[PDB]
Amino acid sequence: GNKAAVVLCMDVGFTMSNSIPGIESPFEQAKKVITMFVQRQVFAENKDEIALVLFGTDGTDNPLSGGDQYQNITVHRHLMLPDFDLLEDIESKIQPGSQQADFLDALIVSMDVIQHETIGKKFEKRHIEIFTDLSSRFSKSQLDIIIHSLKKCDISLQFFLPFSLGDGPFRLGGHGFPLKGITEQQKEGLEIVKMVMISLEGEDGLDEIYSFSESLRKLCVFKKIERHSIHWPCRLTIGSNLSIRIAAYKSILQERVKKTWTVVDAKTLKKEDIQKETVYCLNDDDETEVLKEDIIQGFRYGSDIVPFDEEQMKYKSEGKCFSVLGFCKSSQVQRRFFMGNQVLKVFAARDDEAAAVALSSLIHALDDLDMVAIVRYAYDKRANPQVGVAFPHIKHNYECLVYVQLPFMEDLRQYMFSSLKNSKKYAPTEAQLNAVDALIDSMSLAKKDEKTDTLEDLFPTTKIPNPRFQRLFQCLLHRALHPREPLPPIQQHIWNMLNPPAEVTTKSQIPLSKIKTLFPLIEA
Amino acid sequence: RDSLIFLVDASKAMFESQSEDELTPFDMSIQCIQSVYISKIISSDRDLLAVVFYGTEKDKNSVNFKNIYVLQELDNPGAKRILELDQFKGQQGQKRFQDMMGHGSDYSLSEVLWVCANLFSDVQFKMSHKRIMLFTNEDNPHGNDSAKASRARTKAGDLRDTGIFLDLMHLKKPGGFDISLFYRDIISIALRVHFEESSKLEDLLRKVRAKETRKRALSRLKLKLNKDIVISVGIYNLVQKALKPPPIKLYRETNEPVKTKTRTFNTSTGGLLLPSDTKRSQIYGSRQIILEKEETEELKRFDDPGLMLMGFKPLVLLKKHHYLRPSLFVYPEESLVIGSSTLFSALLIKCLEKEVAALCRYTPRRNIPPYFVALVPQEEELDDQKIQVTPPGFQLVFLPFADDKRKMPFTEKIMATPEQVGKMKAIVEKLRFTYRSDSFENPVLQQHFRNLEALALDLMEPEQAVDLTLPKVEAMNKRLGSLVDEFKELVYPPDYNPE
Repeated sequence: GNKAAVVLCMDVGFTMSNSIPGIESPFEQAKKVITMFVQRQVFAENKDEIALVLFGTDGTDNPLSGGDQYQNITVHRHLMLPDFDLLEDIESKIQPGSQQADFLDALIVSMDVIQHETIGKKFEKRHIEIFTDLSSRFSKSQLDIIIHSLKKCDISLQFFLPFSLGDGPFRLGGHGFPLKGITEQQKEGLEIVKMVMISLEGEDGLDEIYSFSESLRKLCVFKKIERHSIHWPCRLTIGSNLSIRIAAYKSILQERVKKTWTVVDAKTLKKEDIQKETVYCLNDDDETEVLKEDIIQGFRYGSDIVPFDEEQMKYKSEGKCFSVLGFCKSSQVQRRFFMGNQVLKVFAARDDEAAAVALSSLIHALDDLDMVAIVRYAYDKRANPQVGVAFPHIKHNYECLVYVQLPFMEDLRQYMFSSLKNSKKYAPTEAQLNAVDALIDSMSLAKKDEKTDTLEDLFPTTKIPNPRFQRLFQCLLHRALHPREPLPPIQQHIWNMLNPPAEVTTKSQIPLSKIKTLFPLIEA
Repeated sequence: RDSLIFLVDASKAMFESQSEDELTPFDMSIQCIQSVYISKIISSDRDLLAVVFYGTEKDKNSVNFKNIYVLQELDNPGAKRILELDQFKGQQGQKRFQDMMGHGSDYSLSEVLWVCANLFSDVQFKMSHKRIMLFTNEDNPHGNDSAKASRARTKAGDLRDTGIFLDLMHLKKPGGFDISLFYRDIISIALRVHFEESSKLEDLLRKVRAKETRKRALSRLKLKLNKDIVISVGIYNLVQKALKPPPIKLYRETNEPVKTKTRTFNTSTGGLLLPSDTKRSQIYGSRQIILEKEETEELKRFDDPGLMLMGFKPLVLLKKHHYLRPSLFVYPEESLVIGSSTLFSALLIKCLEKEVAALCRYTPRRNIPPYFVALVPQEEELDDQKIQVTPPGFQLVFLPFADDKRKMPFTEKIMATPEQVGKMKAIVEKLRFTYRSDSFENPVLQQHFRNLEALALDLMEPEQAVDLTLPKVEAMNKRLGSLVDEFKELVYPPDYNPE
């Protein structure tokens, strides 16, 4: 909520220069991921202090070089706010090495970086990564110290590897090496990795060991320093004697860019030399200037018109309120009738066990009875009241009321579309059934998992990060590093992470041909 | 534009409440037309709303036929027209109406339709639709003379022949209302099983609002299965926040529309700037980045503009609290691509039979970075009155991306003992009701528009709207009784501080 202190630890030993054709070398993948991280940590103008530590080099640069220990530990950039020096370094002047380094020594070095450099700096979170292929031998002695200072210096971790924890053209960042296509040293390293991750986080550790593809299509690199939401306190009241003291958070709040394209003169490249003049004249012909004193504040009404106690006759509300109207079956609060550019999750307030009991009772009663509250909601005294459905949502980890605003009668727009199923000019042919059914069975993005019962989704498109952000950040970076050259085309981990797994396309190739042969389309 | 003629029947029939609490069908008609007028003023739509009566004694029209009173010629709605129609609200409203408009006067539908055609004749604006929204609860108005029926039928055929639609919003007649007798072939059948006899206000009001508005494609796109197989659909947005329309500042003295230019010239020479003379800039720290406007609107092209199909994930995976922004509605526009409706019908049928969406990638227009949308199928819903309350087609859902979905803290999930859940089930069941989509109506819009209407006729104080969205707290407490006390002593300590 104030600052984070990240410490990237790239591996660049000779093993990661293993550039198998068709597959990105692990080194270039690490470059791609750290470009993603630092781009979105500089351009979004976050205040996170990154320190890059590069191991695998030929030289030595760290506070632990003494005693001829910690070779190939080059502290490329100590803890300071990230700038464009780093983003030029990441792809111009950072190159592989011929050594193979002890990444546990890299962890101990990074731990030293954070524990020392962050002495005069107040940080809320301390985070660390590693980008290793795990092809170096190492000694596990100091492991005892690692953990023995990790939790005691309050430092998280995250591990990145060229292979997952669970073939064909390796679409980087796509939606697919084999776990049996690795070496024994890699397996031993991975066992140590899993050991430390468990020792830090229980079973939740093995969700922290991401691939390099998989990290290009997730916000996993940011996952552990993301800004905490803001608790909106309020009171969910039924009647006037059932007041539940709750806190609501925003959940699905669409994300857009925070810098607008300032306009500046094409030659002197300044803004103040421009101004915008919006003066008032008669809009009809005979365009005469009309002064500000000649202009007053007026509303239309069908044909008639009104000018404009007056300023003070604004509507009034009864203050911040999260009260109920009345509960109704969850088969009548459809989803096509949601408004508002947000969603809220309503928890019972913190430090209120009784309030939690009450809201949990409310949630469970709603879920068992199969029906949802239709509450009224007003952000603060100066807000437009709105009625929205608050419907139950119980996770194994927490219970909450998901709020979504609902329409009014003067928002909807009842149209009348002619019937399709009842239509006669589009008679039901066997083509309908056979062709479209085959197509649908092909392109399914869900498969029943290894346990034949439960359903995994191949392509979880609520989990990709927004492509426009990395496109924009690539282009801004490129113009900050190549001022004389045009913008690049879109990268390939992007164009891949916005596409279905190739399995889908391959299986669907033939049904599509059937459709094109069978359903004649012709434009006018 | 679009002109519509509420062609009310003023005969004796409409004034005959069928011994019930409901309103006399003329009164439902007037409350309905007042509602349509106020509505068409809420949206700031400019369409034209005429009110006509037939079957009365007096007449105020163009050609002065018998018993045809054009109470308002084709013009935009305003405060005066709303108040004039309001004068016929309630029993006293019928009383006033039967004073300067005697009921029960013979007529001929041929002549009234000719009058309406002439109402359309005088105007000259390019109006896209012309519909006469006849209100009648008489199955065979010409049941006593064949010649009158023949001329009426020929006239209606002519009106449809000139591009005038002829609705029929029949009302609740005793013994039913068999449209087959006389009104079989008067209504422009663009099949289409007709509505039910409107019984009370709300049914008629919704049928009117569903027959007057016309679908406006929020855009027209191509849904693409591959490089080649492309169908052409229309994205209609069926719901959007109707904002309190913004003020127009007018010339102070004469109250005329005014202009608001955008003149952006140099602070040195004064010459207005061609867009080619300015580059788009952005600053980060002490560093600055400059690039041309075309290259700040083309660090975006991902797709052509349109829906391009990508998979069919079953509906169970499309969660309900993953809502990003209001959903749209995709329906085939078979005008462009001959045969698109057929394949769309096939896809909807067999997306329904298999409970499976269609996850696509949606780019509204050129130079926009796509979202991932999910076309969730949905099938028609001919309600108990034969309205269409859930039209056939692919609802289009916007799925967030991991930058959107925020991550919330949590404290240990505490759950209540099923005793408490049972008592809250009791409290829950004391407040049940049947929410229906068009139930509540905004406070701010209605309050502000009544404020306006008061200021549109120089009234002392405006009509404050009696709020609906408030909790009916007194009645609702009296409904629960002592249940709330039981719950409170169950869960909260004796010395709890909820404030």
